[PDB]
Parts: sequence; structure tokens; C-alpha cells
Amino acid sequence: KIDFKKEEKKFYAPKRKPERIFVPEMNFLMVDGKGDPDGEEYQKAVQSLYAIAYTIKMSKMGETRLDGYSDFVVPPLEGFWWSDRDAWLWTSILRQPDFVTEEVLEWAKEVARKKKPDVDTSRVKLVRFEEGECVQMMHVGPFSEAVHTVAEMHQFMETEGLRNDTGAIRKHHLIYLSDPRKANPEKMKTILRLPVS
Repeated sequence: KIDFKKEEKKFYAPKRKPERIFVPEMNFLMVDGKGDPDGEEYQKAVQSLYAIAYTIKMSKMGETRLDGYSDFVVPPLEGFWWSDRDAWLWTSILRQPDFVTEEVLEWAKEVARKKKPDVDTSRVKLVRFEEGECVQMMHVGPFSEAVHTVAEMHQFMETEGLRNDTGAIRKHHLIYLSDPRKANPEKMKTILRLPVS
């Protein structure tokens, strides 16, 4: 069983200091959207991503052969953010094993329409993406104090001679290691990752 957090630990367990990292090509389910994480659009995006991921994972127990299939632990939710939470633009993502092809995604959408017909998966796409050279740091605590982590990552970029590429093309990137519906803001852990060049 593939566990990305265990097998590729540097990508999912930074410390509370900035570090340089090269993030290689990975396979993702992605949904583009806009607005507040409490809004319809984000809630449906996250629901769709997990619906597809679990349809693929649980196929081990069914009658369809997926070529190259391996069981896997569904990885943490991640998000790219850019542009007052209603004005946020984002891409919600879940990493997938390499065996997940466009045809596997199309199959999973059909299975989910039968078995989970209230879930709209029409916006889920499969994207392979090499994030590339980044700086990352573990943010511990409320999102309202993330400016301390970003500032400290910005200072690291200066000391290292790295340029900040953060914008609408190489984007601000969060990996959610805690569930906000299930823990206190002060105990949240979130990876913040910024593209550099």
C-alpha cells in the first residue's frame, strides 16, 4: 500500500524553519474554483476529490481491473491559492498514484455517478505537475498568524539568493495536515510552500 507521507517524507514533514526543496512531477486530481471554503463551490470541490479518490482506492474490492493498480492511503488535501475570503481563487488537489490515467478517472466518474449520484465530479481533472524549486515551512497555529511564517520564508529567500515566484502562475501552496472541522485553530499544522527561482 502506497503512503506518500511515509515514502516521500520530506514533502510532507518540514520543520518550523524554511527549507529549500525541489518538488518533482506528481499526479493529481484537481478542481479549480472560487470563493469561501465554507461556500458551495469549495465544499463540492473537496467532496468530489475524495469521492473520486476513494472510488479508485476501493476498486481493489470490486470487479474492474485497473492497469497497474496499487492500494494507497489517500494523501492530505492540498490547495493552490491566489486572486475577503469570497474573492479567493483556488485549485483544490489530491495526489494520486501514477497508475491513475485519464481513463481511470473517466471510469471512476461513471462509478461515482451510479454509487454516489449526489456528487458532481464534472469539474475533477487529472493533472501531472512538477512544482519544481520551492521553499517550504511548517506553519503551526491559526491561518491569521501565517504572515509570520511567510515573512520568515521571505527572509530565507533573501539569505539564499532566491527570487519569489509567488503569483497567479506559480502559486501559493498549502498542504493541510489538520482538519479544521475537528481541531482548534491554535493546534493546526499546515505546510506553506512557495515557488522560487
